[PDB]
Amino acid sequence: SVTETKEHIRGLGVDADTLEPRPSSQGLVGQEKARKAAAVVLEMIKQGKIAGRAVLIAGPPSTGKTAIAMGMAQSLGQDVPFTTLAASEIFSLEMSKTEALTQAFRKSIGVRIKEESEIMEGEVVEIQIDRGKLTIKTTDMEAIYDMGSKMIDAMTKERVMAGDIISIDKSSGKITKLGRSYARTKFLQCPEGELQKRKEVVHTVSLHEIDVINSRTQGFLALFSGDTGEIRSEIRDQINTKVAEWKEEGKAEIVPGVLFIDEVHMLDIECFSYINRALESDLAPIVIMASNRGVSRIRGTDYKSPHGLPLDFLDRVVIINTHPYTPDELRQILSIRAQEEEVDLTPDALALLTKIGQEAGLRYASNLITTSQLIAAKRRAKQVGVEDVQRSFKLFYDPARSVRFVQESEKRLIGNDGV
Amino acid sequence: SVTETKEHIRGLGVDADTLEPRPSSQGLVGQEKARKAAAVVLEMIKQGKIAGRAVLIAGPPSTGKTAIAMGMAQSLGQDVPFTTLAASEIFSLEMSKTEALTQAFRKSIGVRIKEESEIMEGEVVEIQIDRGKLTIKTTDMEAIYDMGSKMIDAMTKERVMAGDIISIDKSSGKITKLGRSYARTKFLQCPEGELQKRKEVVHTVSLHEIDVINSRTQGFLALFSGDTGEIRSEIRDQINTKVAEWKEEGKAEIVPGVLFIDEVHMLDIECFSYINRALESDLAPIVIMASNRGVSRIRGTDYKSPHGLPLDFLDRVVIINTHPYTPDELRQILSIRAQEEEVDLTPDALALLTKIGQEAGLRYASNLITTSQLIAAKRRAKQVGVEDVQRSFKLFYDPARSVRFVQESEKRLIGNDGV
Amino acid sequence: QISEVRGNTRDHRTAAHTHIKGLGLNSSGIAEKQAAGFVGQCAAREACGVVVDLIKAHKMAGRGVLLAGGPGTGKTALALAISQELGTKIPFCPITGSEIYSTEVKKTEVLMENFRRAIGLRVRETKDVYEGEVTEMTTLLIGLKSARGQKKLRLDPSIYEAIQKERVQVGDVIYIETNTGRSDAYATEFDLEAEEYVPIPKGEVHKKKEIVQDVTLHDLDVANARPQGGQDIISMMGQLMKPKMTEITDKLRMEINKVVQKYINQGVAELIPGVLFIDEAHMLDIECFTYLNKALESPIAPIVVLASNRGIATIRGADDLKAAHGIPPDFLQRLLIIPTHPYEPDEIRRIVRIRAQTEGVQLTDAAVDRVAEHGVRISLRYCLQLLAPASILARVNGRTQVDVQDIAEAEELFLDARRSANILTS
Amino acid sequence: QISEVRGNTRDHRTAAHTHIKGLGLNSSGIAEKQAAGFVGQCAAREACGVVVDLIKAHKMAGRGVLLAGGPGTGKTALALAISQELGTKIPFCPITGSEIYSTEVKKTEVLMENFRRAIGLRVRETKDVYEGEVTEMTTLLIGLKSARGQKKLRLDPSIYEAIQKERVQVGDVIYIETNTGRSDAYATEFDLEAEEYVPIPKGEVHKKKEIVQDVTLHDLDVANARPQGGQDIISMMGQLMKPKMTEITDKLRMEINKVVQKYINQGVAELIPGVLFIDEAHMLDIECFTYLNKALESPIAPIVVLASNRGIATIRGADDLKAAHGIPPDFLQRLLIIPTHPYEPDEIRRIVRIRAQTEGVQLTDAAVDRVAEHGVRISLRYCLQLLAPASILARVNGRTQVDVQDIAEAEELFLDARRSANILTS
Amino acid sequence: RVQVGDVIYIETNTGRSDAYATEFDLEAEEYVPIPKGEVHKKKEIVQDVTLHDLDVANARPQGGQDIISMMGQLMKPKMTEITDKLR
Ligand SMILES: Nc1ncnc2c1ncn2[C@@H]1O[C@H](COP(=O)(O)OP(=O)(O)O)[C@@H](O)[C@H]1O
Ligand SMILES: Nc1ncnc2c1ncn2[C@@H]1O[C@H](COP(=O)(O)OP(=O)(O)O)[C@@H](O)[C@H]1O
Repeated sequence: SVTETKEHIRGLGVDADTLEPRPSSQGLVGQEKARKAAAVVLEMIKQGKIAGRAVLIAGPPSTGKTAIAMGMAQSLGQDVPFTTLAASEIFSLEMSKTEALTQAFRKSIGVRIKEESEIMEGEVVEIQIDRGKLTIKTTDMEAIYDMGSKMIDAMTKERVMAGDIISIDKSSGKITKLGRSYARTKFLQCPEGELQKRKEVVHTVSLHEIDVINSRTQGFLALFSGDTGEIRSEIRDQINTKVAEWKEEGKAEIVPGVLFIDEVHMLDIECFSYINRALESDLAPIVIMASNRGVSRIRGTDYKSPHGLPLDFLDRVVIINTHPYTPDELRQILSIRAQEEEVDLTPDALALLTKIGQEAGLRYASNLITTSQLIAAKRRAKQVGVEDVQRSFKLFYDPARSVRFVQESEKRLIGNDGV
Repeated sequence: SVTETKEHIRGLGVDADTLEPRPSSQGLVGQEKARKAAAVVLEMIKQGKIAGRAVLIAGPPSTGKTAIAMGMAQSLGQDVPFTTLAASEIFSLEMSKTEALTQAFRKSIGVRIKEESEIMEGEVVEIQIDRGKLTIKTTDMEAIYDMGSKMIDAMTKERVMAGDIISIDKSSGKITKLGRSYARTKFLQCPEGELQKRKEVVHTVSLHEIDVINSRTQGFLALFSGDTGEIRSEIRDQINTKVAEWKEEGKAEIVPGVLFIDEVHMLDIECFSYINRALESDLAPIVIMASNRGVSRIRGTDYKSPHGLPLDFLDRVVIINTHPYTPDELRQILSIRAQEEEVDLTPDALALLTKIGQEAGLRYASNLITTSQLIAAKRRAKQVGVEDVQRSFKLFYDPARSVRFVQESEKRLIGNDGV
Repeated sequence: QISEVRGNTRDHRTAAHTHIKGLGLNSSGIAEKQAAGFVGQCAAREACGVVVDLIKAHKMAGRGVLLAGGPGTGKTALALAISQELGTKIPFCPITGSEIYSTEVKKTEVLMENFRRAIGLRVRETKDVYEGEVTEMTTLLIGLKSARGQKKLRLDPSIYEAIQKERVQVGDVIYIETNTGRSDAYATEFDLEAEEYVPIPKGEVHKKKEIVQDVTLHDLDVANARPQGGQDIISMMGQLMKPKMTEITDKLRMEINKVVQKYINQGVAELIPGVLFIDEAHMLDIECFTYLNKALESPIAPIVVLASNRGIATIRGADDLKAAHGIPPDFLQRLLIIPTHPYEPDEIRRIVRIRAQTEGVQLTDAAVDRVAEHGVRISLRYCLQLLAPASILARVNGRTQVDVQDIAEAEELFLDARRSANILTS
Repeated sequence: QISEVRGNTRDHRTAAHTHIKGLGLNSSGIAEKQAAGFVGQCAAREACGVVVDLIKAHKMAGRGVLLAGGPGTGKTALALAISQELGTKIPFCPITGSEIYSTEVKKTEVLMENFRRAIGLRVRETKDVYEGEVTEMTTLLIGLKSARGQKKLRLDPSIYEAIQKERVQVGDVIYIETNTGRSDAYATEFDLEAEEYVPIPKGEVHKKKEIVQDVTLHDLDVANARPQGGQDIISMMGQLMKPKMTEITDKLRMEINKVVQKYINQGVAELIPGVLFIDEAHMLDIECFTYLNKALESPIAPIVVLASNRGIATIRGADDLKAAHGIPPDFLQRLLIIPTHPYEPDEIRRIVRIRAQTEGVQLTDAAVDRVAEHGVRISLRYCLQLLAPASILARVNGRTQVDVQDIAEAEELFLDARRSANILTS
Repeated sequence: RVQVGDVIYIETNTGRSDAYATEFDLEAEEYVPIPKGEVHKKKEIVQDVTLHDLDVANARPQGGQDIISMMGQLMKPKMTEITDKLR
């Protein structure tokens, strides 16, 4: 079929009228300065003289800068393209730098049209797991449907389960939770009549998805074959002219999304030239970049600057900054990611993970959640305790301990320093 | 049509029999050692065992070494090819290193033949300027002729004006001042009969000009189109065989000219290989090189030598040296370049330009002449005074003051040194 | 190829200089402080005046300008003022040397594109043509028809003998050049094509129209990069459409030049060279400066203004050879170097007021002082950016007029480059 | 392809060694000072003698020579003397390692060209042929005619049966190999072509000519690089004609070798390997020495003499690995290293006298002393150059005999490399 | 395309000159000879011919003689010189 531009966080967590950030509702956690700074940038974008500027989010690793970008993406609205790209992924054998950058940008520009489709609406009954099958009914009929990996993902993302009244677009596979029939959020009543109805609906698809749709479908096991992932220019030219025609006609509307480039210090002068040329088109999305470096080398030259951006670029970008989470914030984040992975922690366990999160970082602390879950399971323990978080901490090292441990083979002292 | 090999200085300014240089007649100014050294080299070339050697002219910037090369070129005679090439111009996207070097050398090798042509001879009446139209007459008729950029150049170069008896080759556009009808140098009488006569004349054209003539004429705005400037080998082969045939027949005679390569320290090992291979042909011109460096790196290798020439090359070259002009010489040079740009200076003004020329160099001092001229004009001043040379000195900086000024943003002391 | 064309200029680049309307100089070439949008910097302005005068006097023989100074100075603004002083609708193409570093285009291929953006074409031709289907052919009276309207003409013998040349009879569709074909109506359903049938000129019998248009060589290029049957996708979604820009070809450019020279020959159009401004000039390499050297020689080329805020830098394309501003000697020789000074706090406060009244955001006198202190601390660039956010933070709690509290929070929400790094370093 | 060919040697390179006529050694292989053009340096000369003897004895199994010493030494001169001692008309190809660095040719493509310059071909065949139109065919008497001249021959039965093989009758144009066709006259205007008609041998009825010629493999290459209908442009204007030299092709070289082997098989020609001398050997890279290693193995290859005035240098093509003279170990192993010494003032004065009497410029005994002191101060190279200018400065005020005043002004008009730099540095 | 001095034609009722050519030009060339040897040409064309006279006249290329009217039938069996396109 196709795929709509819905590919967790609902917003910036900010007062609609004050732009003052409530700490955790949307929910982002902490980073109130950076989130209010984001709200201002958005208000600057929504209408004003921002005029084709990138956004730089600088801060330590495992801050909330990646999440803020999505928080910025949602504030613009659902069905508004949000694509994330690690700057290093631009360098591969699958495709050239120019190609990868084009796909990334075209993934962030959505084409919106009104067309009829077969949408489903009913109350969920059952959902299954494998190494699925959705049972849905109305007041008139019940049905069982089969589905694959891509399908099961979007549903678990939209947080769906038995008792939820949902809406499935058979043409794009877009799931939408309308409400609930009973408790186990909006209390709606079960849909009446036909389970499947043909309705006129708005479809928003990226320029890249359209390119993919009109290309020879990628073969099974594409990754491990030598097959490249570039898109034929003749196909793009075909898609560009038709999208330009639809815009002139009125059939289509262009919806600029958000392109978030992480570890942007990996880009070279040539990459920044492209990003500069792209931002000069009206169709251009909001380019948001994130760096973990204080000062870095400008790749492509022998010049160093803050975050490793060309001095020209830095004069154009809007810089937002993030900071280390407070222990309370870490404790709140890890507790959230624990229930999302379905892990029952002990108050002590969470406390140790928080202390671990301080010492080694949020991502590392997060990794230890699932390993601890399995250790508790091997134990048959009723709940994930501190005894398990400690044992996983001794089994799986973080980067700092790892490099120290490997350096331990060639050591420098017993009574004093030696070399 | 075509263009003859006349593309300011009439000689070395040297005693014809002593080789002792009169200071300024030809006129070059000063550099008497270097000019006498040049005269010896020429006498060595004219007949003897010089045997395919390049000439290196080393000395500080804005000396007379560029002018001496032309002074050497004229001593060989008019209609003897003289081409000047900045070593860095060899590096471009328009053409390869080998191509640029071939054109440069072929620009310095002239093909001389006797053929009939339509030459004009008459007394000039008027000359005009635009953003021209030559009126010429004889004792039998008068005529008005239109002309373009290339034409107006050659005339102003030959120093022509109303009252001059001149000669214009309608086939090559070669202007020749025969004399004068009245005062405003040889006092000749006005030409009689037909204004245009068909005569047998010697035409000397470079191998490159012939190549250009037999190629598709360069399109208008050629520079700003992507058009390359190389010459098709099939065209060269055509020109080479015919020139070889004309030489065998006796129709043509090869006239080796002078190739002057400035800032020769920009050439790499590969460039010096070419220049070495070219000098091994009988048709090879006199290669004259000029460097501003004491010691430089041999580009293409990790070896350093005087002027940046391969140690092999240095053992073959004849080295002439120039020195800083004396204040009197600077004063004489700047006064000459002032009347040539049509600037009326005050004795004080010239004095300050000379002091400026000492401090910042001859080229910089020269630049300040025209800027001062315009400042005096804005003032409506009758003559260019010191008040104008001073104001242009404060407005337009030289390189030394410029780098110091830009360094001024990050300064190193107020009470003492800081860093 | 088409004569009338649209032009999409990159106005993002001169958006921070919308107040600069000129250099603001006296009749005697002396700078007036706080005139034409400028504030102080009188020396650089007066210097530009000499440059503008040298250009108009054609005394600028194969030379260029170099603006040396720090970031906060008025380097780009000065260049813009130069193009303005050089006349009306003069092309201005500002770039940075870092732009020419492209993945799928050579460094000079990029420079050449920009040269075309800085070369304008003033077209001031008036075309008067009486067209339509012929109705009479008789002291020579010829008639013409249009959709709604009919004119009977009075011709001289000279035109009816030039009409004897062109295939013309009654009633066909014809064109008339005042200064210098089967009609659609007679077509039968049985003809189809190939056909000789064309529509009658609708809906005027005359056409004394005046053609007034100014465009750059690049506007012509892009206009003819689309075929009949497609839209202007290049200026709609330029870089995003595909990796490599194959639409603008060499053959296409030389066809433009071939056409451009034709309009000039007919005294219809004059091509007016503008101003090509290149920031971060030290980013160019030797091959780039070799191209620029050739440009400086051409009579029909834009004035080349360079800028740099580096005193000494390695000449790119050379073996660690350092020179003034990163410019090679062979090229630096041809430049009039104009130095730009930093600004006094009172000069900075004035500039901020000018910018704010242009945005235009209203702010207190205390706010202006706070914004200018960042113009001293950091560049004039950074502090000027603080206006937008503070205005938003005001309006949100507005209190529409901006205060010090607003600039205070804005300076904490949006750090400058140097701060952001040194804070992250810790 | 043609047998007889012209050879244009690069005599610019051995112009400074026109006095070197040999090594000047005794019958016992001991060097005589100031003999054969040489002066002192007896050790290197005697060493070369052993090399020349090892070569003639074929004991030089896959080995080469390396001349180690300073600039002023007799390195290039020694190599030239080696080729001379190796026999008559022995090929000598001197080059510098810096030459192989070409823009449009690979480093070894250049070496290979020079190997061909150092491989000679001695052709000593005597061809005797009786040609012309046949007139008689009868103890076998056959007649022949020429432009002016007629011969009646006396043939044996063995040739008239070999003549029975070739298409031969009276009267046709025929060729006769002593040791081992319609005549032009019968052509009618009505025939045209294709034709079988050829001219009668003008203007001799016989041809017992002796072919005596010595040429290098490169002389053959260039000779056949021109087609019938063109001139010898390659040796007229070699490098100047065009950037890339496409005339000499692989197929052309192997056709030469195919022909060269044929002449050898017929005992007509012997190919004589000469001397390939390469200065600045440290300029070669690993890929160059790999080629030279293969060369040293071949029996039909020129003796490879290398020279270097560097004690230790980085092996090019290796990761900053330094070795003796810049030569790799795998190759240095195959070299007999001969060291060249600097010269005493009296040795230098003698050399200058020899050179001056060769130029030949006459100069005083005081002049010789002044020129030799620059042979000590600077190289023997620089001071020897001072002769020409001084001779000119003399002759101009001549006073044709050169004096000290002349060398005095010449040394001030023409500085050496080191002086010119250090003076400019200031 | 007209300027001084080029070779031009004038129709009363209704180009580089050969002189300026240089030996270095060759071709392709824009050079043509000057009209020899009259500066005017008010000539009267008076001729009567059949359609067949035109046919045969153009049956020969520049570089050949009038062989058709010299030895019509004898030159060859089939007369392929006069073609439909030519008529
Ligand atoms: N003298 C001045 N008068 C008014 N505005 C100025 C002046 N100098 C700089 N500006 C403004 O301050 C900002 C500095 O930018 P710009 O001149 O482009 O700096 P750069 O030196 O980096 O090119 C711009 O908004 C510019 O319009
Ligand atoms: N022993 C010698 N006897 C005579 N002439 C010599 C002697 N040694 C060197 N020369 C001459 O001195 C000059 C030095 O050049 P050359 O031998 O080629 O030096 P290099 O060591 O650099 O190869 C040449 O003119 C050479 O003929």
